[PDB]
Amino acid sequence: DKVAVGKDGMVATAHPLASKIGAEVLKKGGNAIDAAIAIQYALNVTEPMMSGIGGGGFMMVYDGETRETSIINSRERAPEGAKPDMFLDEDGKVIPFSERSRHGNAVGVPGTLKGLEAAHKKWGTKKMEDLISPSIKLTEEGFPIDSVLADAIKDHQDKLSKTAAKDIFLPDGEPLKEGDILVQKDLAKTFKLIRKEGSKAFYDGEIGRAIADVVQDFGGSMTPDDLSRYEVTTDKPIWGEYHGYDIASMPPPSSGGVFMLQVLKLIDDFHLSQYDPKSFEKYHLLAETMHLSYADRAAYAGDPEFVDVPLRGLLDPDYIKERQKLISLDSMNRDVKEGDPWKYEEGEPNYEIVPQPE
Amino acid sequence: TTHFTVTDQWGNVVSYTTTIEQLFGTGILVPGYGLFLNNELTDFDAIPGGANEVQPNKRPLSSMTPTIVFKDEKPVLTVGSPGGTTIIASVFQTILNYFEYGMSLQDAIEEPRIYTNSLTSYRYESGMPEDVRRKLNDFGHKFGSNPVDIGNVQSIFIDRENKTFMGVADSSRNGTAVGVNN
Ligand SMILES: [Ca+2]
Repeated sequence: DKVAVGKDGMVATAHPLASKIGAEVLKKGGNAIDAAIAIQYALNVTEPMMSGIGGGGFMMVYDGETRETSIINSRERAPEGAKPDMFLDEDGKVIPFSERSRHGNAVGVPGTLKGLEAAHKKWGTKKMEDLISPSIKLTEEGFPIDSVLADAIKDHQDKLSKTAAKDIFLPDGEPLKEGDILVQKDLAKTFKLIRKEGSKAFYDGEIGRAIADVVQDFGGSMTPDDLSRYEVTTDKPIWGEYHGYDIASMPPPSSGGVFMLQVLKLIDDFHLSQYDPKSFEKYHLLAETMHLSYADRAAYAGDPEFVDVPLRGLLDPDYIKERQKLISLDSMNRDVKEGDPWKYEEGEPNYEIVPQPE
Repeated sequence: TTHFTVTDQWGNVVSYTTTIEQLFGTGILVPGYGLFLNNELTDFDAIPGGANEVQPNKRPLSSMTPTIVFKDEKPVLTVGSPGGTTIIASVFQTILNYFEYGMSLQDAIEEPRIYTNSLTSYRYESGMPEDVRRKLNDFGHKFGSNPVDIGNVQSIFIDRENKTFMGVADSSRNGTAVGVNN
């Protein structure tokens, strides 16, 4: 169902089979981290277009024993051979999105699997073989695909037709339909290897060499050395306050936490519950606010290992009032440049502000 | 991208957003190994020089927003969503609807969302009234005339008054919430 209640645990995921797998882990006395690991594996099989061991993520965990909130950050990294201008052609023109998004230069070193291992080292109570095994079975023996996956195959058939996906997802040249069984024998083999050997098979082993080789085949520069260099990181949340509640969200290298917080701070003083949820006034004020926050994001957000993000200035109450001068029901604001949050910081940016085509 | 969340009997709370960038990422499947490879690096700016330029070993800017809301030091609500740059919009609108409008968690999630990152880029969900949309356009906005689904919020509410959890999955995919009673 879409809504559930429970006394002793709760799972909510985008695929019924993954939700059942994670609930079973909890029913058998695993903890929420054990369940989350099992769910990631399950979604990699059943919702393969959306996530898995070929990507990365941000796993926020509140630890009920220590009372600390931390984030396992498995975001991908550019390989060493990546270059600032790799998405431009030799005349400086931006390579079209459809093209550059299919090319090997787009592939970051994957983190998800190392993320699951870091979460298991810190919090796990069930062995990793138990947590991966239900997904080995879904991969090896198959499952009936849902509508979202059937639609995705159809909509991405051209992309898939160019790669080793095609024999699995487009058999005999036709997308699998809703309810057809999807069998993923190679993915099963990979999960068995990880079950046997751990992530070394991926980051310093046979899977890794095949990743590097296919990245290079598709024009990218990733090497096995790129793979063996990778490790996840652990981040503290960015915190804010709203409506009497404390909100923990994702810091840089996401824009999400800070800009979600900034939107809430910008709109809070307009007391939007005075307007119907489907009113002109709510939608206008939201649109005006988003234009401001997205403009600050374009200017000031990037990986904080490299660039200085003005987190304090972006959320300073004075800076919020500066931006709010531009948010009104009286008129449409067309002055949508970034503001100057560095007025409310000790330092300055260590980069330029560079317009990007839409 | 996908967002999921878990709570257990010991007070641990997980809110996890995870991705390969586009649907199927690059589309490249690792030969012999069955896994799709991300296109994450296109989240970097294509024209270098800025905060989010490409560099070796750098992480491309994300918009993923796994969140936990707390009251008096304890978790009360998890929120997160897929959608790239729209994630900020999904998460903030869910939080506004639940806390400022006082909606149920499910109504807060299902309320039509809007997104706009510039004067020339707008999205809205079905249920935004048509007249209101057109009036906003008259005023200077640039909503199209077709709706699109925005995001996919899974959330758990931690009901400390009743010692229970409430999970919700968004209608925009076939997600489910499953409780556990030991
Ligand atoms: Ca919706």
